[PDB]
Amino acid sequence: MGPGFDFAQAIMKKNTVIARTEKGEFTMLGVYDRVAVIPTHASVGEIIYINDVETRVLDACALRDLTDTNLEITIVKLDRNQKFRDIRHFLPRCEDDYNDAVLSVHTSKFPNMYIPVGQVTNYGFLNLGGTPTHRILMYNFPTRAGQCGGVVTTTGKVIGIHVGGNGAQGFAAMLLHSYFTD
Repeated sequence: MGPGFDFAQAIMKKNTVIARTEKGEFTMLGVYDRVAVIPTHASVGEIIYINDVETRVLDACALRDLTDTNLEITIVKLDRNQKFRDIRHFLPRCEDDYNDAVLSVHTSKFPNMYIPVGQVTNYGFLNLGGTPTHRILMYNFPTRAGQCGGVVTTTGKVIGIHVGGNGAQGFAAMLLHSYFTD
């Protein structure tokens, strides 16, 4: 409808695939080459389905901060025959708060979904499903089962991926430029 949705749509059309593990269907953000991100609770194994195609996982790393606390981001390298558009220049370099964000989801359950979530808070620590978690972003929308892996954007920035909610608020894990240096 406006420039926030325009940016969100541009990311969804070129930089997302549907990922299926034994824990369900997730929106998966492609970042560069054959490297993508998914919530760690997707439990990525040796094989994953990408747009319903059986795909070997060449590598998977569950990120933790230097305090050895969960970040709830898994970086996956896929044995795919095609590269993602490199979007690393849209990643923030530092932890921050944001205005006027969009959460975008693309699954079988929720195709072409865009939610204006509004103000995003650098929340920091969250007990997520019983797991101490750092670098959490918070927004005041009643997010639901099905939205995990959803992409959080502002105009010109890809800031996080949806990892949970409590019925009133939704929670995202921050994406930082430093996670994807090659």
